[PDB]
Amino acid sequence: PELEHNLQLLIDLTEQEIIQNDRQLQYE
Amino acid sequence: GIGERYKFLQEMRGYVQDLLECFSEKVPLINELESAIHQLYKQRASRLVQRRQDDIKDESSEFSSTDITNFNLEKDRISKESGKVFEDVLESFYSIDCIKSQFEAWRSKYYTSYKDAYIGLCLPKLFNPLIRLQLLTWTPLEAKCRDFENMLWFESLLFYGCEEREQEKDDVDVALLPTIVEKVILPKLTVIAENMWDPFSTTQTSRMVGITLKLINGYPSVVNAENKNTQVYLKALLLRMRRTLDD
Repeated sequence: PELEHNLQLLIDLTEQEIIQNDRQLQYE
Repeated sequence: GIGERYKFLQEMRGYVQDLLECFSEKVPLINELESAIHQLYKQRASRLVQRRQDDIKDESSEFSSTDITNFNLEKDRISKESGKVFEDVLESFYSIDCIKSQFEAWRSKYYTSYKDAYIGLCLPKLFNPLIRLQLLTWTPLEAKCRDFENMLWFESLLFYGCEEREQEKDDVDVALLPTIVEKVILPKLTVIAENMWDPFSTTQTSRMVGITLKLINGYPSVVNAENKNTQVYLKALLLRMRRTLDD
């Protein structure tokens, strides 16, 4: 049961983190 | 590497989606299968403690197998049934070496991301159905049971995280071995000792002292006398004898 929300969260986190990495790249 | 990971994670979600849809039926069955062998052992324990005490009373006053074979056939049935409730699941969801290879490659690509996000802590939860399934009927004291070294979970992980670098207290792989052995194996060993061990067998008693020390000697950092779970395990062993006198 826990695996459903937890693994899918990483997918949504990666899409967000790509925007965050780009923001961090742009800032640096 | 996140872009390749994103592709991999989306593939993983579908892969796990079939597993969890299957698991919606099988997770209740894990509790049922575990109860089934424990009740069967309880049937074995209730019958054998009652009859053998009468036999031992006669034998002790002097100095002062049929059920076991029947039990083994049904124990093997439940053992095979447990492996057949998970035979309709792909090998990649239960081969521990396949699972380990994915997470080692994950760390090898994203060491910082694996350590900081504690991704290694997902392994005991994924192995939680698997370790419970493998240790379901296991009791290393019996004449036909495998040793703990002859299982996937122990051999694959025995040197996992035992790197040549100084062991940091927060290194996720260095902390993996204490977490699985203390929090998963020892409560399971407590349940095994309390519900499955038959203390009257002298041969099992000889194996008991040996196997307990073997775990302590193989993991002195984890399975030491100060460890609360090891203490709980040692305390349970004595309490099982007490209950064996009560029944």
